[PDB]
Amino acid sequence: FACKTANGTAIPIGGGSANVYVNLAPVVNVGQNLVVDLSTQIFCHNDYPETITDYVTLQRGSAYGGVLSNFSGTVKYSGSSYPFPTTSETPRVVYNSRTDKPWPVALYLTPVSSAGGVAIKAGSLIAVLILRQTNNYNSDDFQFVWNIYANNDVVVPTG
Ligand SMILES: N#Cc1ccc(-c2ccc(O[C@H]3O[C@H](CO)[C@@H](O)[C@H](O)[C@@H]3O)c(Cl)c2)cc1
Repeated sequence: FACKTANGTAIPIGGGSANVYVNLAPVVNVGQNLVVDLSTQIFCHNDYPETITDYVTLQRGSAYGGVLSNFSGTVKYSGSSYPFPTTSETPRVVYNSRTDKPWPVALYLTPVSSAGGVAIKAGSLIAVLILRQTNNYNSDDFQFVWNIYANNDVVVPTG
């Protein structure tokens, strides 16, 4: 089991870390969601699906910078939504193919009532998402740590 990103980096068997750079909607209003879709950013596969089934959770999701300061919301993982920053580990998604499969994670971030102006700065760390991989074969339990950076400023209008 290993993963790759839309910015051309990787995390091998056994886990590790990578950086992910996301384009964000430049304007988000109070009462609306900024969507951060990681399913177009992070992809993984099973290295021996003939025998082994891989299990993958979102173990932890943490907010940073302008997201921590200026937003609240949820994370959608494989069709169900949970609070973000996270408060527990999600259920598992199965990986059972050598073909790349997206990691089905998206953040839905809504501005806090006091937010206004540049609420997320270009280049800044916005989140750290930990993917936990186990399997039905051995005792492997590996963390794939995804450091999520904004490529651009996000503004919350004062109207
Ligand atoms: N014959 C034969 C043969 C026996 C074992 C393996 C083999 C290949 C990869 C293996 O392990 C890697 O891939 C697994 C599947 O994604 C993951 O569950 C593991 O955590 C690890 O990343 C492990 Cl155990 C075993 C490949 C071929």
